[PDB]
This record gives sequence, C-alpha cells and structure tokens, in this order.
Amino acid sequence: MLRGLSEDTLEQLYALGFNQYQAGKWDDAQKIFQALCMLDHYDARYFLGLGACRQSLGLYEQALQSYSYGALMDINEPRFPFHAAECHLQLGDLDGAESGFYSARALAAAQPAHEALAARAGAMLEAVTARKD
Amino acid sequence: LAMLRGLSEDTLEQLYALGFNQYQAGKWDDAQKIFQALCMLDHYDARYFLGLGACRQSLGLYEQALQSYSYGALMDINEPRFPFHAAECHLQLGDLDGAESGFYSARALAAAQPAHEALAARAGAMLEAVTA
Amino acid sequence: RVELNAPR
Repeated sequence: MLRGLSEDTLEQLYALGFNQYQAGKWDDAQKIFQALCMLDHYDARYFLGLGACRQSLGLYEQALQSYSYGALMDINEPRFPFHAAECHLQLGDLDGAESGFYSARALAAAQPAHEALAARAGAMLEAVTARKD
Repeated sequence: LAMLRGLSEDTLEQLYALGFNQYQAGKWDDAQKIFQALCMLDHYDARYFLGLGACRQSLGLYEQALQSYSYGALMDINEPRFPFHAAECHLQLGDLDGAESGFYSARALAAAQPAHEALAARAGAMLEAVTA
Repeated sequence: RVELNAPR
C-alpha cells in the first residue's frame, strides 16, 4: 500500500531505518529495509542495510542473500563481499569466506575512501588462509 | 503491511512524525500512504485518522476523508475534531443535514473540554452558517 | 558493526 512514494519520502524512510540500525534496534531496522528493498529494487544501500540487520541478528544465510543481490547492484562496493565473508565464516564455510575477503580486498584497494577496509580484508584473508592451511 | 508488522513504539512514533512532516510539507499523497499504513499497523490512535482525513481533504477526496473521520468518532467519542472535520466534508459534499449535525456535535464535545475551549466557537459559528 | 552510507 506504500508503492509509489516520492524519492524524498524514501530518503527519510532510509534515514529512519539507518537510525534504528545505529541504536541496535535490529528487528525494526530490518523491517524498514525490507520495505525499502520492495519499494526500490536497485538501490544497493537498502540491501546493505537489510544484510547488516540480519547479520546482527545471526541470520547469516538470509544476510548472504541480501549481500549477494546488493553486490549485483554495485559491483565496486567492498562492503558486500567483506560482510558476506564474515557470514560465511560464522557458518563454517572457509572457502566462501576466503573468496569474499579476497574480492573485498581487491574492491577496497581500488578506492582511497576504503583504505581501512582494504587492510581489514587483507588481515581477515590471511587469518582464513592460515586456518585452511 | 504483512511485513511491516510489529514495529516498536518508538519506530511507529517516528513513522507517524514523518507522515506529519510530509503532510506539513505539502506532499499529501505520500503522507496519505504513510497514515493509512499507521491506521492499519498500529492500535487505534487519534492522530492517525485525523492525519489521514486531513490528507484526503487536501486531495479533495471528501468521501474518503469522511470515512476516516467517521471511524475516528466511532472509536474516540469525546474527540471534537472528528465531527468538526466530518461536518467540513459534509459541506463540500453538499450534505447540510450532515454538516449541521457534525458542527453541532463538535460544538457540544469541545464545550465540555477546557483544552478545546477555543474550538467550541469555530463549531458554533459554523453551526449558525449551516442552519441558514 | 557494518558501516552504512549516511542518509540526509
């Protein structure tokens, strides 16, 4: 019944969802992001938001579905494979985590805004390779 | 609707405040959709039905607003703003029997409430208008 | 935990 909202109202609804996320209100934030992912099928921020909420609630497989779609919407964003790699790790899937942290390092290395993440992705990758070996 | 079910008190209130904010900004069809969701998702609240009825009036959906105000009055019988605004819609609908009644009732409810003392004579003045 | 894009 919310279909057809203006961008400016979507923006305020994204703000609302982001704020609930910052306050650790993950169930409520998840619902707001799930709404926005229905309203706008292409805005990667909404899928990042939905993923992050599910991750914080321990719903790793559902977090992976959101991160996977998001990554299709912004092929340059290092957060998707990075947080996906965390979920794979918590699921005991070392090969998935290694792939994600590898991709995240490559995406983050190409962008100066993401210099801290690049180093984290490299650190996590090294940690995971150490466990497989 | 189905998915947006079960939000906390604080989130519902922030959502309500966004609806209001968009209504105060002239974005009435966005506000309308927000208010209708609130009316459906939350337990009864005066401001939702008043907000929704207010949007619908700004959009000249005088029949749909009247539905909102009538549900409101039904669930909140001491609130003078429902029959007052319902009378306003009755007027635009050219139903002066309806208008006369709502203003009369609006007037009677407000007179019994110290906070609404001013409102009682917007109703009073509007009542005299209708009886002619 | 995850760093989301700031709104406004």
